[PDB]
Amino acid sequence: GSLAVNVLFFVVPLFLWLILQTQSDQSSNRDDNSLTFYFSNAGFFFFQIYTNTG
Amino acid sequence: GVWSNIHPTDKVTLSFANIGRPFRLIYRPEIFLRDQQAKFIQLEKEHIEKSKKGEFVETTSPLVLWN
Amino acid sequence: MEFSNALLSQTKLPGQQYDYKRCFQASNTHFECLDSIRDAYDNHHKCPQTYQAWQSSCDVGIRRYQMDNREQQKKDQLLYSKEQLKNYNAAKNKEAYGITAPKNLSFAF
Amino acid sequence: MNIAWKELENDAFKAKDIAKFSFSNASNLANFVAESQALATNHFNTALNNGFNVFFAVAGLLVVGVLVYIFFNSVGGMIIRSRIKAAQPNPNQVKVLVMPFVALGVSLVISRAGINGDDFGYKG
Amino acid sequence: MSIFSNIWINNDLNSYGLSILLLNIINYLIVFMLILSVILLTNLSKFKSLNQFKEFNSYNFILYSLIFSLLSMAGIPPLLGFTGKFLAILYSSFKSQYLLILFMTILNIFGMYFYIQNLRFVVKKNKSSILNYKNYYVNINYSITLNIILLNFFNFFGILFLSDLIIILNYISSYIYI
Amino acid sequence: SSGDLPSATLSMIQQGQDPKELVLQHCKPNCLHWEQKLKRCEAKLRELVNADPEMSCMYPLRDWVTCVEACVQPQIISQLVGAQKGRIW
Amino acid sequence: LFFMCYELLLIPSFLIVYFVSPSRRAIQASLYFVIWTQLGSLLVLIAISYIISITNTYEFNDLKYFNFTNSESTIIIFLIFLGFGFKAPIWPFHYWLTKTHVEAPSGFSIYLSGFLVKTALYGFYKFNTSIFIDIDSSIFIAICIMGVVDSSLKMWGQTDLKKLVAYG
Amino acid sequence: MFLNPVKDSEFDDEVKGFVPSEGEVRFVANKNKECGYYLQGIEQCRRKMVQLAGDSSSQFHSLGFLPCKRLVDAHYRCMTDDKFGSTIEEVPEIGLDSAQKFFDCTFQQLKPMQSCRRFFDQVVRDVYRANG
Amino acid sequence: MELNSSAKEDSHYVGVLGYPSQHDPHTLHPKKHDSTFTKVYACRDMLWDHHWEVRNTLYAGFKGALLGVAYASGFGLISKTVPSIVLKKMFRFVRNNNFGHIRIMQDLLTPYALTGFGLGSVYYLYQHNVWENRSNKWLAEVLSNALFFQVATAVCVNPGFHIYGMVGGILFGTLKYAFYNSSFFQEKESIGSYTTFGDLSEEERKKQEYKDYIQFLGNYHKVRNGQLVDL
Amino acid sequence: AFGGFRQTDNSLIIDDRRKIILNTRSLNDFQQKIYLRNFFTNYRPDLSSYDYFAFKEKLRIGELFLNEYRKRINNEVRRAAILTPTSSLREKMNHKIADQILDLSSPHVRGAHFQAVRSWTDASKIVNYVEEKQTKINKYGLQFPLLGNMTEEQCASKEDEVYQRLLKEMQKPPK
Amino acid sequence: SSMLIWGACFGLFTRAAACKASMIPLTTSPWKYPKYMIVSAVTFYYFDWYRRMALEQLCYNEEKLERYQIRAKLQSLKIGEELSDAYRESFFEHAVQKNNI
Ligand SMILES: [Zn+2]
Repeated sequence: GSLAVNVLFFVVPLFLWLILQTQSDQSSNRDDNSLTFYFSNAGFFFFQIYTNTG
Repeated sequence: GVWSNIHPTDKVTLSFANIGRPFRLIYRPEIFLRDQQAKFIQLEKEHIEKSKKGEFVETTSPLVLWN
Repeated sequence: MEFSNALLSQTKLPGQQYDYKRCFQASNTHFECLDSIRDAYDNHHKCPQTYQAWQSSCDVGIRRYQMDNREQQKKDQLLYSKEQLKNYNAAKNKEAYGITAPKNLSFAF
Repeated sequence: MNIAWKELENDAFKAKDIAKFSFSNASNLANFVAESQALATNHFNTALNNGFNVFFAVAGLLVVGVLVYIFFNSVGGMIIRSRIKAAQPNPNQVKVLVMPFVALGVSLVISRAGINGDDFGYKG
Repeated sequence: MSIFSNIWINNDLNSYGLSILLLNIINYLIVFMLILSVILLTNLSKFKSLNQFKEFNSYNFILYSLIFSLLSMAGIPPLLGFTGKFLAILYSSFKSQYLLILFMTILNIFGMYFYIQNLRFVVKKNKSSILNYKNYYVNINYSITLNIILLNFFNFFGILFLSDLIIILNYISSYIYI
Repeated sequence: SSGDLPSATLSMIQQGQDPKELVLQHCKPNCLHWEQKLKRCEAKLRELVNADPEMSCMYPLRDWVTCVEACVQPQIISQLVGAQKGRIW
Repeated sequence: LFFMCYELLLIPSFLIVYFVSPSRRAIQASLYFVIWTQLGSLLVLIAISYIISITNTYEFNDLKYFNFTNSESTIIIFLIFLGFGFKAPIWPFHYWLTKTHVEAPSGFSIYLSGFLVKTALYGFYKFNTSIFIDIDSSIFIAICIMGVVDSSLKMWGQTDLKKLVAYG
Repeated sequence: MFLNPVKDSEFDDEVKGFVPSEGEVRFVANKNKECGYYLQGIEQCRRKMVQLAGDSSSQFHSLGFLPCKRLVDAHYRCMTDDKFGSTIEEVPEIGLDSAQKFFDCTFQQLKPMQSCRRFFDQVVRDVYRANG
Repeated sequence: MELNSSAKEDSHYVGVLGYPSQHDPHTLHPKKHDSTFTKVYACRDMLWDHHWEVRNTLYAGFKGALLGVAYASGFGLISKTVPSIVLKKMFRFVRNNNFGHIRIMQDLLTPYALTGFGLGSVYYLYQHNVWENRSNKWLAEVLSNALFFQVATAVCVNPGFHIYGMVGGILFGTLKYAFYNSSFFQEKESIGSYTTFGDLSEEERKKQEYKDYIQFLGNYHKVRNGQLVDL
Repeated sequence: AFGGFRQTDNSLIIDDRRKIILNTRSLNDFQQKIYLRNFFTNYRPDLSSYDYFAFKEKLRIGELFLNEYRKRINNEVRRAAILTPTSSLREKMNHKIADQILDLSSPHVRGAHFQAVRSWTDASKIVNYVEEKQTKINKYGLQFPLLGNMTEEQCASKEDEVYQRLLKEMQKPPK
Repeated sequence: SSMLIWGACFGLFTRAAACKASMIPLTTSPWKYPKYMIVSAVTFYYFDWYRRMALEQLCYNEEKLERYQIRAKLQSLKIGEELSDAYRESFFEHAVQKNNI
């Protein structure tokens, strides 16, 4: 087909990772939502019944 | 039912959950803790006996066991 | 292996046999000379003649097993009684028929 | 093992301490041991019984309604069904129409009564 | 295995691994004996090449029994062969051996394909007719059939009763040092 | 979420204190050979009533100090503010 | 029991594809389905064994009282992400899904796209929420976005409608 | 709770929030993790004592909750890092009211052992804020 | 059986216990009132200096060459097929030479020894100069070994198999980190051991240990959850 | 019983509190817990499991409350646009409304974002704001059906308390 | 539940499954139905006793295995750690106090 186009398609995941890294740099200095697994509910699930027996 | 009446936990969890743990601890934890708490209950008893004499001993003070 | 007294006690010289009758007679006599005076740590020097008979009658491995068993029994006696053990066993076997539930929203930790 | 009442006397402890370590009245202790400080075992048992009855009624009515609907509307093609219904006597047509709707609607009504608290006595 | 004021507390059994190995051996033997009983029901001369797994397509008992035996050998979760591998991985993680876990994972996936490859060969155009004849009629053995019934029950639902076997094996293995 | 959470442990560097004395008295076992050599040199120099001024215990002590600070210095710096590594390298 | 119930779903699916599909190519498609889904299940099993052995417990609540170090958290998150992305098809692992949809019966295809893959989203979520992970999610986000881009760029060159629905 | 009363307020009960220092949160969390054994024992001791002499006819009904006092001491010592006193009666003048609240909410009002931890933690917080 | 035992020594623990140290100065110091011959002979400490870059590179090359020679002896030469004419010429050469076998062995084993020497030297120079200061040791080992083995597979073997070279490099790096860098099955200490340094008396340590045991009691699920029945 | 994983890295650990020296690669299960797993994973680690559940619910409600503030000011802007012609809308809106719009923007109010990036002190302040509103509305008994669940018996006592409080507030002198 | 009834139910379904697998009719060789339930009921009844009695001996075995682990740990200490203050007191207890024989 096209060598240049095939190479560009091959290197797409690296391009996405690099763009995400650059925008993470942008989020870090603006104190924006970072790309992390946020842990603010201490393991409590979304709408979960938490009751006891006895 | 009759198969799972030896433990309050289901048999599958008992099989794939207690990897390398003592069966004494798994099935009769109270006796396990009491046995490993020996020489601490004696120290606590001696501490209480001394406290009956009006003297407080700083060491062995944290040894207050309820199990 | 290489660490257990049980497996080392089974190792013996060729042509070496144990007289279990005499050894157990001497051990019973010594342990009845003891157990009449009770101490946290057993003092064999308070029962000298029975101590000498026990030493001359039983092998070293048998004596080590006997001391380990005696220590375990003394530790167990100070902690448990027959009636409370029976009650605890009955309660545990009774609650084994039920299930265990999570303690949601605890306080201690 | 060492948490007991042997060798315990009020002489050692001062009155104030005793005042802050004494039992409450009989009613509070009874509610504590019975775990009935807010709700009673009678409340719980009544709620279990009501839930049992509600589930059994709802399930039975739903299954009856769907079975009668299927077995009354699954007898053939449109013309065959029309002929069968026309041949049916009036009470039979009335039943095969009404009673599946009655069963399903009663199930829904029981559920709606389950989700609504209208027994509250602070009205007016 | 910690110490507090010259009192030792241990939460490790130290004999669990031997029981796990015994369980793996016993489970493998059970599944192997299931598949060999299935083979012993039939005419033995028919199974020479690997493509001749099609010969197991005779009637629903033989076909499904061997399909489930093969799946159990491959380590498919519901069946009996999965429990031994699961407990081996659990014990390896307990002993903190991630490299051993990785190599067992590679071996397990390659062996699983090695086993399930033969499920493709079972497809046959018609019924195989792999039964011996006696008194002009096919000879169907009832005792081996009942043995396969019991082995199939414990292959399907052995995970429910695995706790008792683990208890017995740990009881046996606790005697090793004492 | 880390960074927006409270810190569980407060080291004495984070309290504005110098742990160098503790680190020195803990890095000494790493250089027992040089310390023994310095002690032997001091004992030898004490015995001689007359010695050349060129002779001194300065070099064994230099070696011992070099070893001790080789153990000590980097670990103190590694906890300071501004000594963190880069985002990638 | 969560992990066991997740694992229990494979045998009925394989049996349905093997015995009910009319197409002849479905025999190998079932094998592909089994081998990819079981590789993912093996990764999830390694993560589960890690969690169970380190914390001798089986309740989601007890995980609130135990902390995992950075290395263990990274290992667990990578393992669960890859294992659940084998079933919920992430970019590099969807060959099995394409083959299985092309060859499987229509009803089971409906069940597989509509519901079965969702079973991977649920479990991951649970294991994602019960553990504290201190890693950057950029790699996982990039993998998911690569999956989206790769799948959506391949829709033009499809003549089979079922394969097109599978790519969607 | 982390609300302070507003003084000279137009209406009766007006409050203003505040956030503790990072040191106080760290100290309370660490002590709770390191001394939760005593806290659990108080709950078990409290229930056990009533089970044995809940009736007024028992021989030791007069003693009441006395043995659990020992546990209540130990926890206090743990929560105070043994820097103030061997018993809760030796608590400084600050936090004394919170100790009375804890005792009322633990024994006189046999509340679930969820509210009672708040008052003991309040004692610890007051001591931490006062001393250093 | 130990691997990389010198680099895994805990110097503080060894010094506290009094154990001999593998980093102690193993050097020879000639003194005066000695002959001129022992001055020259005492210079052999150069070969004992593990901080000498040239010596380390030469030792790595020697190890690589030895490994290559062994591989050729066991698996390389026997698999390859030699033309009958070449074999006949070689055997005729043996007939007309007193030690002709040695020359044949040199000719057969020279390429493998040379390749092993080059690979070992390049590997040592690549590891010691590039990846020695990376924070993540496991990742550094994995990446470096993967790249090196991919390049080696491309050069020494057909370049179309470089992916398998990368996979082999990853696996080798994992194995090296597990057993050559870390210490599994080869431990010089005991798990849970510690050393005390303060001036605290036995009573203070015992009190702290009682506190530690009280805290440790909270790690039991039944104790923490309050699920114990009355004994 | 909680366990642990064997460590690999070789690094000295100095415990000045217990006056001991340990090694990371030679830590047992208990020592790993107090040396490597002691970090916090909550906004407020000092709260219990129940208390942090209440805190988390209050924080979620507070984020929704700030979003509601923004929605209310937007609806007020729409009402002003409909009711006031453009000949004077800008000046009136510039009075007291533009500042409030800019006070409830992207950083202060989460809006449509995945997560509000708050420190533990910011979360504490939001929870305190919500609790202040709750205390204001609870003393008047305004939250029975909408934000509460009381029994019939508690309703009468609450009504008596609110009636007495309203009588007390009315008879005070003005400030 | 009762193990005797569970075993009897097991034998009843085992015989019916065996009849189906052999393609022989049910209702064939009827006397094997009561025999299977009797054999299976006794078999699982004895296993219920054996599994319970194995737990008892296993628990008592771990008490002896408790002692072996402590002594194995002390004997596996690296040289020079025996007299170290971390293990000196525990080591002396077994070498001196436990010399009671
Ligand atoms: Zn030190």
